[PDB]
Amino acid sequence: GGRSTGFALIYDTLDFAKKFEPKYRLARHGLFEQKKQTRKQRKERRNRMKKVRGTAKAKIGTG
Amino acid sequence: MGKPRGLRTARKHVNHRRDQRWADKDYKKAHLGTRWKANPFGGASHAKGIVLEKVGVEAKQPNSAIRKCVRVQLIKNGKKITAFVPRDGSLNYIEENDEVLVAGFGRKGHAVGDIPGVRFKVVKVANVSLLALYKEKKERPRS
Amino acid sequence: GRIPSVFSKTYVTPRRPYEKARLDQELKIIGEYGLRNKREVWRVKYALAKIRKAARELLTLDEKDEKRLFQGNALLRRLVRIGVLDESRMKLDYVLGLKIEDFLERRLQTQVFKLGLAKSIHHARVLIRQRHIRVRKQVVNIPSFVVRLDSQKHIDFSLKSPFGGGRPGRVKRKNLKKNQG
Amino acid sequence: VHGSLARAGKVKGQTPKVEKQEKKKKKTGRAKRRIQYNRRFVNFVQGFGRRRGPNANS
RNA sequence: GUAUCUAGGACUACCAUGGUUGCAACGGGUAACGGGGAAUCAGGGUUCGAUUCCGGAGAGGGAGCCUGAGAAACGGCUACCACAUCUAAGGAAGGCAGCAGGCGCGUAAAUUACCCACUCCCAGCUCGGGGAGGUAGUGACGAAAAAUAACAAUACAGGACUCAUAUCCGAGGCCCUGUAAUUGGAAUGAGUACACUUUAAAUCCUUUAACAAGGACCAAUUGGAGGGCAAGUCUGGUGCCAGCAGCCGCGGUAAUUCCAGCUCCAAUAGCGUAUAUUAAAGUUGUUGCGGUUAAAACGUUCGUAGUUGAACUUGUGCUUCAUAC
Repeated sequence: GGRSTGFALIYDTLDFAKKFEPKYRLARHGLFEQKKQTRKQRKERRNRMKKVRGTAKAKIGTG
Repeated sequence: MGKPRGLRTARKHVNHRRDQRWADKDYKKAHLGTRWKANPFGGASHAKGIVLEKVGVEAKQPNSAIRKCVRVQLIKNGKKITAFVPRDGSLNYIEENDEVLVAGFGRKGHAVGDIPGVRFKVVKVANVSLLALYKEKKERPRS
Repeated sequence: GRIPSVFSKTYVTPRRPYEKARLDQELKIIGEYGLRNKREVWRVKYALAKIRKAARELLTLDEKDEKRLFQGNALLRRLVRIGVLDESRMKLDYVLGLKIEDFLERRLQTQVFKLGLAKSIHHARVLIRQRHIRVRKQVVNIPSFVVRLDSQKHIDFSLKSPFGGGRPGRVKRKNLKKNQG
Repeated sequence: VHGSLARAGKVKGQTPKVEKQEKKKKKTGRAKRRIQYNRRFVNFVQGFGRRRGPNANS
């Protein structure tokens, strides 16, 4: 103990900080956590999107 | 005496050595490469095999004993091996016609001791590591 | 990769493994410096050779040569900062008179014992494991720290260490509880 | 010849098999190198034995 | 001349008879992707390079071709061959040498996990996409660092030591040294877990409150003890048997090698075994071998290739200064 280096990013205002704001890195003090996926099943719904044309409203029954 | 000692004879000096490393008895397993021809496994290190018999190879003179070897047919190529099982007992660990990992015998192609012309050595029979069987440090596969 | 774990293999095993006088010398080092395994001594002995094979090569350059100085004295910058060579014998010829023990006498396992912090030729050697040694801000777990000569005076103790007096047991303080409770 | 292998493992069958059971689990690396000093220096002050061997029993 | 993006026998037409090689053409072999580089010694070297970077090829086989700026593309199509699938029998469709997997083969190679946060790529694009890339689980290929005690009187003897007395001898012995399942003093982190931090998120390390050693415990092994070659003429067993053993050799009924037990040695979170390779090897030798007799000078001479070829053709003087003294 007695030495613990780190980074600090003092913006000007929060809404101007609300432009740059790496969100996944903001997410520790993120009040803004949305849209869980989780990236393994989103492919499987995307591949089934390719086999229906025009409407794409039949994959409610595929999970 | 001898060498082409000029300064423009590096053609003779390399064509001579090229033609006279064939008489380096041990650099004729770089050149003629009989490994895939005369070795019982095709140049590998170990070999899995399947025991065929229990050959009591008698000892060569002037030592009398009976070495208790084992005649393996492999599975790699269908060559034949007379391998060897060391450290008294452990023919009782053979359970015949069950598979064997034979190995090289440490004189790089020759028989070693009083064994006549037998060039191999069992290191694992039924996957249980024979050096861990004289202590019976692991359990023998019996059923 | 890529560059996977780039080698620098130390640990030079000797040529003939049981030369009797080579074996009767190693324990004339282990009593002197409380070292664990023998290839520790081959670790430091290998360090001398890369010095010497650099050192003896420069003496084949015809002074004045550019290589013999900016690589020459720059070796000697290190060999005095490590606290091994003096200032009078600074020159490239004298660097070849370095025995193995002179590098070992800047080990932390002797620099805490040649200082009065240790009072034993092995209590030094395990004190560095249990973290009660500070070098100017930093506690050091590894006894092969080898000390530069500039940082000689700052070998002292940790403040969170029970010497000198922070949470002094603390297992003994629980042993100061188990007796009364 | 291959006259018999029926005596394979014979002398192991003629072994009395006494045991170990003890002997004081020994110091490892650094402390093992500590313990190899008394067995040299003072015992054995290199006294005159008239051409003998040091790790002897008798 | 034609074709091509373009040169060009690239191809057609006529015409010329040329090209190539003992300085190794041509054919054959390859357990041949080429290089960066890797291994190993003092040098000189041998050996290796499927493998992260560069260049090249290939997507079961050969062939073909569309779109395009760019593909003779295969996570494009078209045949055929092989292999194979769903078929209601009419037809339809296959390509993991991408990732993670499964079968095989073999001595021989990880989890059908997470994420685009990094590096960068891509589109219409600041945002989308990206099992590239990154994280993680597996992981003694490997490389580094380093835990197995530390300290204390008695202790039990060696030793100096003061001294009696001396080929003896003891005591004041003691810095010491060990033995002490004697005694302790116990010093700490593997554990240990709040909470932190790290992170896309999570874990690992580092910090960390609490928790953590009298060994029986938090308990190192692996090989050996004839020589080579470090270390028992220790005890018991076995008696040319079982075995050991790289080599030389032990066992043939007192085994310094066998089976053990006690002991002991070498390295040590490492060690043995195999094949391979390198050094040892001045046993491939240009540096550097040898040829009377140990292996080795053609039966003789001639002789192209090749290798190797004597001498001679601007050299110190003379004067000065810079310049050592």
